[PDB]
Amino acid sequence: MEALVYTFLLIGTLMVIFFAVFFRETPRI
Amino acid sequence: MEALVYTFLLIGTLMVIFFAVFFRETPRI
Amino acid sequence: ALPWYRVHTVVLNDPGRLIAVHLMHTALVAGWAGSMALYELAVFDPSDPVLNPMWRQGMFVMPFMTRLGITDSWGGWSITGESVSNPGIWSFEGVALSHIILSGMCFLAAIWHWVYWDLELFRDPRTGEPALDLPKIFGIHLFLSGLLCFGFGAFHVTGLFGPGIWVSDAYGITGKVQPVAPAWGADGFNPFNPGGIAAHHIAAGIFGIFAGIFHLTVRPPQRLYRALRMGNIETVLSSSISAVFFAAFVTSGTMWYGAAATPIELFGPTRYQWDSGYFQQEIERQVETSVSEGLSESQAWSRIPDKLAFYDYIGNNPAKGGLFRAGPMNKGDGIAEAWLGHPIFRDKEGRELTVRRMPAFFETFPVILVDKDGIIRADIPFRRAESKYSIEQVGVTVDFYGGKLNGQTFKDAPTVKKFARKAQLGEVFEFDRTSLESDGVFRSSPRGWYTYGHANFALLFFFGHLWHGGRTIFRDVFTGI
Amino acid sequence: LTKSQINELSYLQVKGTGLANRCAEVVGEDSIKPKPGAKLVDMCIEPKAWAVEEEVGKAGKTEKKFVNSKVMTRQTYTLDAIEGPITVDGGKITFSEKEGIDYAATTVQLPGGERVPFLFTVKDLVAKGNGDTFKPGFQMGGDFNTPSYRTGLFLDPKGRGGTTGYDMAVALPALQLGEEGDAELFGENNKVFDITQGRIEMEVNKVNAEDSEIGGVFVATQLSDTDMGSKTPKKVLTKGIFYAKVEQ
Amino acid sequence: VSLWERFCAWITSTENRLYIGWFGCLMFPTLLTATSCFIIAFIAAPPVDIDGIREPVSGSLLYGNNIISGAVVPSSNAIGMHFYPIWEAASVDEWLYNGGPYQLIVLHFLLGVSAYMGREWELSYRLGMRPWIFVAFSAPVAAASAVFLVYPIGQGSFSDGMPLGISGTFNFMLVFQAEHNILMHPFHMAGVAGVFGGSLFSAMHGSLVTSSLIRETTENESTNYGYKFGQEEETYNIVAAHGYFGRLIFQYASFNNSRALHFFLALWPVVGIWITAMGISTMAFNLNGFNFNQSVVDSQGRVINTWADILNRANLGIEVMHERNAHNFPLDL
Amino acid sequence: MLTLKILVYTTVIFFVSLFIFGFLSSDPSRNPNR
Amino acid sequence: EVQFGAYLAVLLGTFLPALFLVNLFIQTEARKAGKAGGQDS
Amino acid sequence: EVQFGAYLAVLLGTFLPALFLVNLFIQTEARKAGKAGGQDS
Amino acid sequence: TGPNPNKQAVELNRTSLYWGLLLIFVLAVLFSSYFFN
Amino acid sequence: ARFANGKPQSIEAKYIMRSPAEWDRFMRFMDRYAEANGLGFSSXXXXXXX
Amino acid sequence: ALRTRLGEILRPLNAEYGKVAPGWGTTPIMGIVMLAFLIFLVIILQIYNSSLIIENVDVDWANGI
Ligand code: CLA
Ligand SMILES: CCCCCCCCCCCCCCCC(=O)OC[C@H](COP(=O)(O)OC[C@@H](O)CO)OC(=O)CCCCCCCCCCCCCCC
Ligand SMILES: CC1=C(/C=C/C(C)=C/C=C/C(C)=C/C=C/C=C(C)/C=C/C=C(C)/C=C/C2=C(C)CCCC2(C)C)C(C)(C)CCC1
Ligand SMILES: [Fe+2]
Repeated sequence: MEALVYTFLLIGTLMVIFFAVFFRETPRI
Repeated sequence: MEALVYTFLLIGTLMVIFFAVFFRETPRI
Repeated sequence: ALPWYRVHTVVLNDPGRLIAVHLMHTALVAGWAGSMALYELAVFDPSDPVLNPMWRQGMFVMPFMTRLGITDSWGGWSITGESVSNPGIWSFEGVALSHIILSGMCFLAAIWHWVYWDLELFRDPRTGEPALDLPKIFGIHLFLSGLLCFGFGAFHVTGLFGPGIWVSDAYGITGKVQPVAPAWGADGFNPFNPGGIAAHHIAAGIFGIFAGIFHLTVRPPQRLYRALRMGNIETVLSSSISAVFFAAFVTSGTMWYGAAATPIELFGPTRYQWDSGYFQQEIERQVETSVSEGLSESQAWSRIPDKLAFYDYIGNNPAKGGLFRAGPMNKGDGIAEAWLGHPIFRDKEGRELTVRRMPAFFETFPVILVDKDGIIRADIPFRRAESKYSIEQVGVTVDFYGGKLNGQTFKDAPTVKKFARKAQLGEVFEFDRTSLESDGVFRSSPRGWYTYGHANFALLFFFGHLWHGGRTIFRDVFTGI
Repeated sequence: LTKSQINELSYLQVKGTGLANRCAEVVGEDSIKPKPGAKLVDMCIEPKAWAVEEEVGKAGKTEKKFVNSKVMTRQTYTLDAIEGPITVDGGKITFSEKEGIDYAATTVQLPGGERVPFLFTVKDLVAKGNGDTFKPGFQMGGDFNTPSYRTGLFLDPKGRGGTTGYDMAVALPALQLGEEGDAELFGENNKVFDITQGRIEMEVNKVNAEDSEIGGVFVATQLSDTDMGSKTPKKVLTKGIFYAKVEQ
Repeated sequence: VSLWERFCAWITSTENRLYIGWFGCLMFPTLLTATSCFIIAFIAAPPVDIDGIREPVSGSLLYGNNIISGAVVPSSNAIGMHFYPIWEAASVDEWLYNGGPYQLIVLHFLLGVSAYMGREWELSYRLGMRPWIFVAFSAPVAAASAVFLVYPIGQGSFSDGMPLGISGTFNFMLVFQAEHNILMHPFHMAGVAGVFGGSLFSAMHGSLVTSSLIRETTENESTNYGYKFGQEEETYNIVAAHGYFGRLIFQYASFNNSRALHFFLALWPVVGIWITAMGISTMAFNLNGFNFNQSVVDSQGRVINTWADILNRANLGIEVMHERNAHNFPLDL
Repeated sequence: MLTLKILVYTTVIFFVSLFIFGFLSSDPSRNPNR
Repeated sequence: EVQFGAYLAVLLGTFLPALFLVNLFIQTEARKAGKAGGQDS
Repeated sequence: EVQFGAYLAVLLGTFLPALFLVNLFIQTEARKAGKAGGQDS
Repeated sequence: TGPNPNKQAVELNRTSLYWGLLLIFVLAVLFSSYFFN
Repeated sequence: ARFANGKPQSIEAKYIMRSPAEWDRFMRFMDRYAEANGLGFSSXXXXXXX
Repeated sequence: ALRTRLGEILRPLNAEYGKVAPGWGTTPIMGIVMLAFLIFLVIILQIYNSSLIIENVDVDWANGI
């Protein structure tokens, strides 16, 4: 049953990575 | 072990009640 | 404006709100103490204080209560085995409830001090701005703490007007709370001499009282005032952190190595009891004297108390558990039932083979039998192909003395191997592996847990002191070069 | 106070006072020398102290010791109005209890919160005195049996009993419908009723001859209650005083 | 200026966050001790014998109960109506074995609610308003007294009072039905009518008032934000609400004097609850509801069952089972 | 347990006398209008 | 005895909505403070 | 097999700090929006 | 009593939010198995 | 318990100590109210005169 | 601001602030005391370490009871 927890944690980390690339603060000069 | 959960829930409800009496929005006219 | 790690700096120049925040912290600490005591009382089992002591059940707060004199409980039982009739308010439950009430009152006081922050007391008449005379506040608080230390030493330890402290035997068989007379000599600095505690507290009291009077009267010199920045509260913070991690290191060391303030019966045996064969040597000496006075070997071994034999077991070694093996020791082996008796290994020529006990480092150790001169005589072969020392080739027998198996002997091959493997690690005991679903793995003492937590906290607080002292010294530049 | 003093008091003066449990004292040590065929018309057995056999460690060693315990039931324990025929087989006084209020439900609480109910009874007693005349220094002794604390008509919280009630745990129907159904539960579904044994030792003290009354001190050890065979019973030790009047 | 005067003044002050008053001197300590004992007992009270047959019943959280099954078990049947304070027991353990905390909590709670009524009146007097809110609060107080004190008095034992818990409350209600036939009592009918009517009138009054609310807000802002505390004009249109109500049912049938409307709102549930508390009080002395058992008989004489006979059947089923071990004789007197 | 009875008997008479003498201290005069 | 999945259900259902509501209140107050000029930006 | 208390530890230690950080960010953005005049108050 | 002159605000960038979320999730990933044991 | 009892004083100590609380109250009340004999207001619940 | 009764009592304790003695004050006594404390600490440490053996002081478990 802990396989579900491990999978959830890994997918959540991947989603966080996804949001940090395509939804980042645009740096302006 | 669920006695701990029940006690925590009851004490948390009591604390919420405490904060709603002495930390309320003061109604002004 | 303020980054998340800098959020608590608003209370830097609001003497009033500081008090409120320190009071909130005090309330949290007291509430934790009370709630932890209540939980431990809920899960405690005061049935057998011989083979199921407090340290065996994972109690962390109970030893500190029992050290200072709290033994009775409202349930009618006593930690020293006896029964108590009508204990007073100062039982385990009374202490827990008192702490919870203190937490609540501190919470209310914190609220009041946060709301009424602008008190004229925290103002400087000369300038009109909030300010604290730190060299004078220090004198006041140090004088108070010296008075408290002297009172505790003279009245609550010497038993003049107090219960006393926990005092035990050299082997932790008969220990109880009693007043301790101070030792005003070189032996007062013996860490294992309980009179040293009373002597220290009385002398350090009479010393800190005079220090506090001095600080109340005498003003600082200008050179020190400018050098130490004795007008900035953060230098107080850094120095206090320094003292705190110094104290944490000292306490962790004294618990790991043992002292009069960390008795065996409360926190369990130390690591170094097992290395030097402390209890094993004591057991051998007692058996030798019982044989010398004239008695059968079986009855000589049957006079050894079960507590003494239980100390000589590797499951009670604090340096044996793991970091993530949670729970009490009973979760590791089960609740100890009874002593199985001391086995004696003999071979065909009637020698006395002894099983080499495993050291604390190893987790798997081979079963090896050696004679009185340390020469291999038998073992359990890993590869039984050309083994010349197997337990079957060299006939070896066991004869249990003084226990559940007292007077019994075994000549069979598999049973001798079973008992050799059992006796490879300390004495042999009977455990209940079903009450808590005990798995097959050891666990650590409250001694080890306290030492680990406090050593790590001290190591972190050294860094905290470094950072804060550096921030005090570089205050003007701490915004940009 | 003695029976001659309690008989002066009216019922209104006694109610509530709590002396209904107390046993009348006897004064004026003397010898009765009972006539054969006489019997004890009244007999009050009052326990003054209760203890339960328990295991406790003194200095690292555990041994069977009787630990004290406070009684939870208020003022019920005392027995009274026990009657029995005194006989002389070989010049020895034998009480032989026959009838009277001799059982008394009692609950006592051990240190640690343990509650031990037991039936304090003197049934089928057979005393064997150390002579004849009930005279200062006499001893009786004897053995007795203790009936079941709960009779057949008692029902468990789930509705199971011996003479009446469900034979199984109706709350759990999945335990049925399986070849070997409720078995682990057979130990609790089956209600057994067994009689125990108790040993009492009575020593006589000051004996009045004019009023034909005897008083003294007893020591009794009775087997505790077993919850219809669900739990192993405990051992209860009791000591106190007594009083009895012999009619000739 | 004396000390007594100064005190009396602080006590009757109307500028304290919570009004103390002279009734507060009875309400505060009593309610506080009642709630402290209740909280402790709900967590760690040992089992108590309630039927006085040496069969203790557990009601504490630490004894394998949950919030619903847990309760404060009433005192033992052996005590009956006798006063059982702490100091009359020989030990605190024995006091807990016979259910003393129930008596303590219930007596303190009753004194506290009476003092609460008094304090409501006292503040009404201090603020210069019309003094009849505590008359309205009398109905719950009367109900609580009937269920906690009057019924044990009539039955003759504190073991017959309502246990302080959920499942205990349900058990009390079921046993009351079995032994007394509460449903067929006209006062319980009046109480059900009062409670249903109170809910009906509350819902309808709220709907009528909120529906006719003067437009003083946008759509992206809570309608409640249109009203400002301390207004001088009505935020709702009585005319529109009365028009809707009259068109809904009938023209004659309708309230206009909003004062009469609010008086009726106060009157209905209060009189309902008073009548119900009187039902409980009357039935505490064994004046049960209607017994229409075997009332219908055919020509021959055989009995024809009605819906009341099935109620009697259910009552028999409950009755022969409640307190299974307590009874020794055929009648329940 | 006689001490506990003594302490409670005090608390009770304490608060009851507080009540009785608080309502005897010209309470009807205490009122918005004068 | 009891189900060991309830723990997660009870604790998550207590904490997550509570933190959601606390979040709503905190952001409302922060926006209100930002609207009015003062020491808070 | 595994400890049934970890579930609570892992899940609470994942969710509570995450919601705390999300709260901080949301209130920062709300204050920023409140400071600048516009449709948001 | 009064308006405290020491009350400041609190800020957190979105990059700080991403760093914090990543740290929390990675710590959970690292320690989950050890907690489960 | 059920021993009837004048009030519920069982020990002279209990009566002699339920005494000082009431007498303490009488004294604090007398502190304000002393040397009062007349001043009849003759009005509906006035008691205006102190 | 909000003079409280307590505040009135505790005012003299916080009255003087920033007062200081000029010219090294009593620093040499602080040096003496710090050095003697260092000597005491090394004495204690070496006794506990069994690196300093003194008559009548055996660093071992003893029978207080
Ligand atoms: C009336 C006050 C009071 C009393 C009597 C107690 C009593 C007790 N507390 Mg306690 N506590 C209190 C207030 C009090 N507490 C408050 C206010 C808090 C909140 C901060 C706590 C938080 C607390 C915790 C968290 C714990 C206790 C525990 C205990 C028990 C063991 C005490 C012990 O071992 O201390 C040991 C004390 C020390 C080791 C302090 C050492 C002092 C240091 C070394 C001072 C060094 C610096 C000093 C300034 C040097 C200069 C002076 C010198 C020159 C003379 C005992 C029943 C323990 C327990 O068993 O829980 C039930 C426990 O774990 N308490
Ligand atoms: C009772 C307990 C209740 C729960 C409380 C506990 C929750 C508290 C948790 C807060 C900690 C948050 C720290 C994040 C907040 C955060 O990081 O903010 C980043 C922050 C940005 O600093 P600035 O001053 O630029 O930011 C100011 C504002 O933007 C934010 O205040 O920098 C720091 O805080 C310095 C620390 C850098 C630390 C870098 C961490 C990244 C480590 C690597 C991550 C793993 C990579 C794995 C690769 C293998
Ligand atoms: C108000 C009031 C009251 C009440 C009170 C109360 C009820 C209290 C409680 C309290 C409490 C109940 C508290 C608690 C606390 C707790 C705590 C404070 C905890 C903490 C913890 C921590 C912090 C930990 C951490 C950690 C982790 C998690 C992991 C590992 C590591 C560590 C250990 C670090 C009274 C009535 C008295 C009076 C009046 C008023
Ligand atoms: Fe209205």
